[PDB]
Amino acid sequence: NKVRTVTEIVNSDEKIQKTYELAEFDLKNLSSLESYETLKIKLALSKYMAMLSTLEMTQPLLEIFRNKADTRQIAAVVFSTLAFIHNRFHPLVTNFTNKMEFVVTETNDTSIPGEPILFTENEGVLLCSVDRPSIVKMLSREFDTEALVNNCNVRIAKTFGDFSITEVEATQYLTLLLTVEHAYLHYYIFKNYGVFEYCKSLTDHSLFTNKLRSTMSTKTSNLLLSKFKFTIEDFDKINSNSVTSGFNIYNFNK
Amino acid sequence: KADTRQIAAVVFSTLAFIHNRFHPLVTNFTNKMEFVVTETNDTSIPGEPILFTENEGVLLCSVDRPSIVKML
Amino acid sequence: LINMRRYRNAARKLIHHYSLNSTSSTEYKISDVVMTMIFLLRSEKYHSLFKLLETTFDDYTCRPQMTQVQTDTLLDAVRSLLEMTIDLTTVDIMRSSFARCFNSPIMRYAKIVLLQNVADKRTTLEELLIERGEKIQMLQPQQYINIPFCDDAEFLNRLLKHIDPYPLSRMYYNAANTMFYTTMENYAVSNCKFNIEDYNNIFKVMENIRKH
Amino acid sequence: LINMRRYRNAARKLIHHYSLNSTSSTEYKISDVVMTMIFLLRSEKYHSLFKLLETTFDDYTCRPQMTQVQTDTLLDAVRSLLEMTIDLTTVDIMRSSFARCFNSPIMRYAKIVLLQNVADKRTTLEELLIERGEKIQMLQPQQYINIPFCDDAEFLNRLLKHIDPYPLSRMYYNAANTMFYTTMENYAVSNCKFNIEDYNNIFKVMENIRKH
Amino acid sequence: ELINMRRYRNAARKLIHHYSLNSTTEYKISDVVMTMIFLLRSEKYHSLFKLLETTFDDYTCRPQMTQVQTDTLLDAVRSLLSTTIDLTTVDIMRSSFARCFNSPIMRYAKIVLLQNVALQRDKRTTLEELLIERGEKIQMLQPQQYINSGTEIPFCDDAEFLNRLLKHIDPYPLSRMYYNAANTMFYTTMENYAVSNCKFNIEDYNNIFKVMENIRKH
Amino acid sequence: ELINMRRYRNAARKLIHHYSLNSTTEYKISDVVMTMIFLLRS
Repeated sequence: NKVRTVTEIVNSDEKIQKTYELAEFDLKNLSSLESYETLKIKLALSKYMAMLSTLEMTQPLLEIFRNKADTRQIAAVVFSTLAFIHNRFHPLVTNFTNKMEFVVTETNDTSIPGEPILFTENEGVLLCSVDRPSIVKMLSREFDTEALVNNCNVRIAKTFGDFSITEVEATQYLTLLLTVEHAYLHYYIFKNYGVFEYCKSLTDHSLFTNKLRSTMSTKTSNLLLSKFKFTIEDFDKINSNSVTSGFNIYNFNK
Repeated sequence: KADTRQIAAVVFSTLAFIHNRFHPLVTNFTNKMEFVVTETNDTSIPGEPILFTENEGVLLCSVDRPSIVKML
Repeated sequence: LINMRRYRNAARKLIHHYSLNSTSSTEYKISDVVMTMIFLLRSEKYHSLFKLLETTFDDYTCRPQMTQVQTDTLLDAVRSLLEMTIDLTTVDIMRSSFARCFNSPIMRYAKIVLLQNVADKRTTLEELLIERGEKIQMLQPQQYINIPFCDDAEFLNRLLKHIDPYPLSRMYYNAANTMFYTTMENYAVSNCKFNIEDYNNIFKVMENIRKH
Repeated sequence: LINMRRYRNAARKLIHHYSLNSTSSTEYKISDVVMTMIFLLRSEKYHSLFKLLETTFDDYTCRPQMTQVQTDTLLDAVRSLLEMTIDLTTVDIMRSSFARCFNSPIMRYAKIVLLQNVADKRTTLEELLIERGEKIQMLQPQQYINIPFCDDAEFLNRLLKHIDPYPLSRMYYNAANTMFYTTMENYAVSNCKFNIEDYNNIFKVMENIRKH
Repeated sequence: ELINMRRYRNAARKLIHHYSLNSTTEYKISDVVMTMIFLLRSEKYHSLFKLLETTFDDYTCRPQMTQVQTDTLLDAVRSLLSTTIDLTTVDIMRSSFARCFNSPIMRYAKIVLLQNVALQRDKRTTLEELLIERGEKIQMLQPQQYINSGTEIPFCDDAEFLNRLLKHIDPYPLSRMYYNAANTMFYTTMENYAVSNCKFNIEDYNNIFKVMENIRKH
Repeated sequence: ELINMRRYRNAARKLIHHYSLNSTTEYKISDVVMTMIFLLRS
């Protein structure tokens, strides 16, 4: 549907006319609905769960990662998550990198503090590192499942008028999805800008904004971690140890 | 407590009187409505002794009898 | 006479937070510390834990010597208290947390801290990167890989129905806090400086990514 | 030696106000509190009430344990003192009122307060709305309804003659204060926050309604 | 032995002397735990321990203490400190301990979630309800004071500048300028209405600009 | 026993010492009731 507007000045009978197409306003309104974005995120998570299900991966993720002996399931789960994220970024390639190897880490002695899934080149083939105890500690941590994070009127008006997926399981799925999303961002910088840039990014995540917004911000969908604005409680007080009398002329990351 | 008909009639008559005061053309209030009398705090509204609700079929009016008794 | 149940519940919650085994963010007061210490003292099979946490009053008095059977028994005691894995590093986290809580002065507003003083080799992120990268290259790969993305409308509808009552914001909060706590514990255990500038810049990157 | 009659009258008036059983607004002084407490002590059959109100001096000392016969006897004593229904919640109102009066400091101007600290579940208006609405929908309706407005001039004249000597302002004051006190007591008993913004906005709505 | 009795005892003496009398140095949480442990462990201080423990929450009480009980509490507390005291000292110390036990303790940092975009709910809202809600939201904001240099209305009577601006904007049609201004106003209004999930009343927006005919007719 | 005699007594001592001599800290209404009860009972 189209809406027409007419402007008339008091010096003549001239009328200048413009046509507005309502679809743009409808799209903005739909993008402003909380239920719409919630449905988008939940549909992405549901597609992830369905993708795991068709790969027999019905067992809870914590149970999958708790099995030390069976490495094939862990490798398949991580590879499938990487492929799902890759398809989300590029909705044209259904198969991930056709050949890559997996190594599972069970020791702190060879563990990376903060990047549980890491990628490296052995001069012959891609290799992916999986820190199994880190993922186990992530998924096994007790979750806050009774607290409320900030409509009562619609509830009042209403009052006057089969796979068993618990909340813990869904939170575990989302946790693994976000972790593999971080790993995939690192891997994307790797594959597209070299090992040097990948190891530069491992120590400074601020290069993501420059090496993603050039291509991803205008071609792919929205990232899962962008659904909410995350901040550290009392960040300024803790950061007060490292304060600079700064002069920022290349503040490329607000 | 036993005779609910008198309470229902009194509340209905008062509502009809007020309605006629607002609209001096309709002498009969809503032709069909039901009454439920409340005798418990457990199901009492703090500050609205007379409340109205729709049971999807007919108007229903709630009367907090102990609240009105305490008032009078 | 004291109420064993209330003190046990307060101890359970405070230890859950102070062990980084839970993301439940409940404002803890001095009363909870008093209750947890009193319960630890009173219960016979938590005497080892009570002495362990009481030694933290003075920074110069360090952990009591325990033979392997004693450490195993204390681990079982902690597991029973939490009814949940739990190992020595959890006990180290608890010791550091309670030491910092005890040595902290009485104050009107909750003090926000980060995990520190757990597990000689004070390193940074890059040296760890090099060392653990070499160690990982040593490790032999286990599985060699040489994809269905079904859009079954009814199946996704049922999945959405199951997921619909879940408060997405709570799930995101749980996942993000879990990742943050795991990263912080790995940093502290590895004796590597945790640069919260980088971690916050991750979120800043996401925020800058969205608006373009 | 004290005058039993004067002390009894002062006690009667002060308890009438402090039980919210009367709208009589008379400026009460410390002397009335002294008289009511002395009379409560001296009279043998008001000893239970005197001890009950005296326990309110310290906030940590709560209500004495009374068996059912004792509670019934105290209820009869309160009824006799007021010669008036009266039940346990009236005693709770009296206890809270006297506790707040006693713990208040000596001051030159009367302190205006609202009823609080009577009757675990700290709720608000909307949750109560939902819960009591469901509970009311549970209750079966009693009477089903499926209108004479006579203007008999002589009858209305006689009614006006009977009503004419009544000071309309006093009637309005009594009705409004009665509604306010019933609403406040229902809020406090239900452990729901009484939002006097809304109650005052009711009067503001009436005032704005009139001038249009 | 699990309790170092004497060091606990002196810690409790110091803390209770500070709270009871010196209501005006500083102490750590460890000393508070120490004092409570001493009060519990010492047999004759059980009444005081319970009295102070009643300050943990607002749903705990104490049975009315008889005379001999209050004298026992008093000389026990005096043994804690020779200075003469009474029940008022007990009350003030209890209030100080109540303030202390409600003091929050250290907590680890947590990731706090902030709403990215003020996403509206499914049900459409009218202009009036939106105005009420947004006015309530604005009420919570902190206003800023603006102080003008003087009261006089700003103006300019420089002829040369006025005819010069007029000449510069002379080749600029009024029709196009007014059309652009009105259309950008309308587009911004409609965009705000769509984002706010609010119903747009076309008749009201049309009524906005009827002063044209009001001027022309009268 | 209905009256805690000694606590009442010290309250009355404090209140009367305050009013009689220190005409210039602060006391609650409860202390006034306490003093009158002590004066009557003694």
